[PDB]
Parts: sequence; structure tokens; C-alpha cells
Amino acid sequence: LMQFTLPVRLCKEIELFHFDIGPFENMWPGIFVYMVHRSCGTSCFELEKLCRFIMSVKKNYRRVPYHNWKHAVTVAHCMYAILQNNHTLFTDLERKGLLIACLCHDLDHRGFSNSYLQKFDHPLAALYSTSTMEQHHFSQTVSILQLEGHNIFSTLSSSEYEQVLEIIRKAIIATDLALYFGNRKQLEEMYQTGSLNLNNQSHRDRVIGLMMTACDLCSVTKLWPVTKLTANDIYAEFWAEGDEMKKLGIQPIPMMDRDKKDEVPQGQLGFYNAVAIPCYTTLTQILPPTEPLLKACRDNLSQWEKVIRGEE
Ligand SMILES: Cc1cc(C2CC2)nc2nc(CCc3nc(-c4ccccc4)cn3C)nn12
Ligand SMILES: [Mg+2]
Ligand SMILES: [Zn+2]
Repeated sequence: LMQFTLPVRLCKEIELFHFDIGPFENMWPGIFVYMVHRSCGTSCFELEKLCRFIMSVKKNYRRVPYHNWKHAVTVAHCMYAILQNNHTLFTDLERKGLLIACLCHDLDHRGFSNSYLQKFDHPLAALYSTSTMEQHHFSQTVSILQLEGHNIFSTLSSSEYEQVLEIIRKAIIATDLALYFGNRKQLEEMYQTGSLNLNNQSHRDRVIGLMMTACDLCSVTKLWPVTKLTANDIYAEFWAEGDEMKKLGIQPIPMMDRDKKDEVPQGQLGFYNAVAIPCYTTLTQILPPTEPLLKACRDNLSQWEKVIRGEE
């Protein structure tokens, strides 16, 4: 009979897409659990295992500016918001899997891109030739599942356990933004030729793909002061990578060069047009109730336009 309840402001704001989880680390575990209980059920996961699993995941995120424990809970909230606004479209198994897939999706991120692992010649690039970090994140997810007392899916049948771990795997892989562009193009066509069908599992995998890129990017769907201060977190990682690239004797792309701070507004603009806006556009078309994400993304587009004209 043991539910989590949140202060009134949070209980009410958490159901909105633009919810920010705030600066009190110690609340994020309760917030996550609250989300699982409302989205999935009180029964979905034995609470002793869920808590112990949540705390091992936290322990395995590093202290990097952006790809941190706070990013993990943020992405899981965006997924919660999608699943609560589309509650008949998804299986019991997808609801379980995706919230766990989102929390785990950047486990053990070092704050370096797949490109920097390859050019450094890091061991993980030898183990995994594409989607290097993403396959590492899935690997660490299995690791923490197999720690004693941590199997939150112990109740699942052999088949169900295999189906969910597959959902999680494809979910995490999809957060590889290099795979997104093609995934959205195919989902664009299928919808517009009327061929998109959610009883086709290969089609459901694509939709979940896009969902995962939507949640992963949801910093651009927040209030402007949250979007603005998150863009500082992202650029600090990128400028640290460019420094490292320089140390290998390679000019980094301008995105990653700190001597090119000033072209950031123009950079975030490019990003909204080429990635975020298409992502949230195609997602709205497929799942109409996700519109707020597109509305909020457009508002922040317009706020970067305004920075460029030195109106702020
Ligand atoms: C992968 C990713 C995730 C998110 C998450 C927060 C939502 N935001 C993001 N912003 C950027 C970075 C965009 C970006 N800056 C530039 C740039 C910057 C300065 C000088 C020159 C060029 C190019 N380009 C594409 N990547 N990115
Ligand atoms: Mg990632
Ligand atoms: Zn991420």
C-alpha cells in the first residue's frame, strides 16, 4: 500500500512536458519512482529492488557537466509525459522498459562523443565499431541488472524478460543521434504515404526510436532560462572534447572549439532547424498529444533568433 506523493507544486507541474526536476539531487529518486508508480503501477516493480537498482544506476553516472544523473532523470520524465498523454497506445512491457531505458541511456558517459573515442583509439571503439557509447550504455544496463538484488524484472516470464531487454537495447541504441536522421526520414515517408502501422513491430521500433531522440533532446522543450543554462552545460563538454582533439594534433569542428564561443547562437539555431524541429514535427504528426514539445521547441527557436539580433 506504499505510494510516493510529492509536494503540491511538483504533483501538478510533473504532469507537464516542460517540468524541470530542480536542484535537489536527493529528490530525483523519489521523483523517478513516483513516475513509474503512476505510469506502470504500484505492482510493476518490487520497491526494495527498484530503489537498490536506481541507486546503482546513479552511482554509475559520472560527474560531467551535461551527460550526468540529472540528464538521466530529465529524459525519463519526458518519456513519462509522453506515456501519460498516450496511455492506450503502449503495452505493459513498453511502459516498464522505456522508463528504465531512459534512466540508463547514458550510463558511464565520459562526456566525449563517439568520434573522439575512435580518434583517441579508446578500447571501447575496438569492442563496438558503431554507436560505441550507446552499446557501452546498454552493456552497463545488463551489468547492473545482474548484480544480486537488482533484477527488477524477476517476475517476468522468460519470453517477457527477453522482449523487454530487447526494447531497452533498441531504445538505448536509438539515442545515437547519427541514426536519428534516417529514422525520421523513414517515419516521415511511412506516415505521409499512409503505410505507417503500429501493429508492425519494425514500425513500433522506429516510433520508439523517435520518442527516445525526443526525450533525449527535451532540454530544448523547457522554459527559456532552463534551455539557456543547459546549453552552457552541453558546450562545456564539447569545448573539453575540442581541447582533447587539439592535444591529438587535430583541429576540432567549430562546435567543439572554445575560441569560437561567439557563434553559439547561430550554432543552436542550425541545431533547432536541422534536428530538434524536425524531430518534434514528425513526433507530433505520429502522436498528436505531444504537440506542446513542438510548441515549446519553436518558442526557444525564436529566443535564439532574438539573441542573434542582440535584443538579449
Ligand atoms: C547533441 C545535442 C543535444 C542538445 C540537447 C540540449 C538539447 N543540445 C545540443 N546542442 C548542440 C550543439 C549545436 C551546434 N553548435 C554549433 C556551433 C557552436 C559554436 C560555434 C560554431 C558552431 C554547431 N552545432 C550543430 N548539440 N546538441
Ligand atoms: Mg547518449
Ligand atoms: Zn542522453
